[PDB]
Amino acid sequence: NEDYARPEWMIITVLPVPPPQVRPSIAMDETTQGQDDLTHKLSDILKANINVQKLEM
Amino acid sequence: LMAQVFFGPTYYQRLRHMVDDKIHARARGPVQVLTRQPVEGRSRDGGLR
RNA sequence: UGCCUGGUGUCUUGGGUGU
Repeated sequence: NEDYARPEWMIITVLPVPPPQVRPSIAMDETTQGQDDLTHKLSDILKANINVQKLEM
Repeated sequence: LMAQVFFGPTYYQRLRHMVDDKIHARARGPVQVLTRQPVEGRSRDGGLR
C-alpha cells in the first residue's frame, strides 16, 4: 500500500525507543535495582551504533 | 432408627489442607508494575484469573 | 496541647490441590 505499507520501510534506518513504561526497572533488593532486558539490549544496540560511527570516520 | 447402622472404630488422618489456609477475597489492592493488573497469589493479596 | 504511616521484586525451578 502506497499510503501505509511501503516496501522500503521494511528496512530499518531509524529505530523507535520505547518509553520506560514498556521496559520497567525492578528493585532486586533494598539498594540495587535491576535494568530490564530491553534496556540492556537497547544499550548494546546503541554501543554498536556508536562503534560503527566511530570506525567509519 | 428403622435401619441399623454400621458402627465401629476406624483410623482416620488429618490432611494438611485446611480451609483457613485457602479462603481468599479481594476488592482492590496491589497491581503489577508492567501491566497494572492484580498481582498473583493469596499471600500477596492477589486477584483471581 | 504534644500529636499519627500505607508502600512492595523479578526470573527460574521444584513439590503439591482439584478436576
